[PDB]
Amino acid sequence: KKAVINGEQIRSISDLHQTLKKELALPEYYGENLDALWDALTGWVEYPLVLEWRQFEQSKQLTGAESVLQVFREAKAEGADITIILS
Amino acid sequence: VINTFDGVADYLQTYHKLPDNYITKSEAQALGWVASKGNLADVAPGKSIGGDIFSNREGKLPGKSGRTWREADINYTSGFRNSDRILYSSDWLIYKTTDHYQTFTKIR
Repeated sequence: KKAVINGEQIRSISDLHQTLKKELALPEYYGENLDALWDALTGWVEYPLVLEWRQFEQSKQLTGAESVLQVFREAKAEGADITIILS
Repeated sequence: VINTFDGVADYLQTYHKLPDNYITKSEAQALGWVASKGNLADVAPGKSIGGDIFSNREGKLPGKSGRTWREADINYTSGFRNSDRILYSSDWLIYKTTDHYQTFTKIR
């Protein structure tokens, strides 16, 4: 399971959630909020997972991006097998 | 099987703990739960995920110094997880969400 974020194509926080929804094969009821993201990383998503996040900074501008990244890191801290590549 | 908003909400307020059909995410995994397989009822028949800390990341539930939140799945029987959750505080405030944490309603 590999998920790619093209940071330069993210024009809003909704864009980010929409990409995540597709890239992680999230549930159709996906809440598009940080609590919904946490729930999915810990009780939905398939592992091992590789998150490749390109142009992080552009996406940061546009959203946000940092809060979302932070959820991925806590999920990993807690043991989920997530590789994060920041290009 | 107590897994409805009111049955679990009443249970929490009466016994200050979740009903016996609940297990944490770590516990479940311990029995062989693989969220992407949707095999919880195969590995722990009659169980539902519940009891993990709820970090209230969007700050939608009321905070207070000393107050911690936890959550539990509601209306689950088998297969993949749904979008219903019960949220309960350490001082017994109870909220529910039916939309994957976009909105909450105070119920106790």
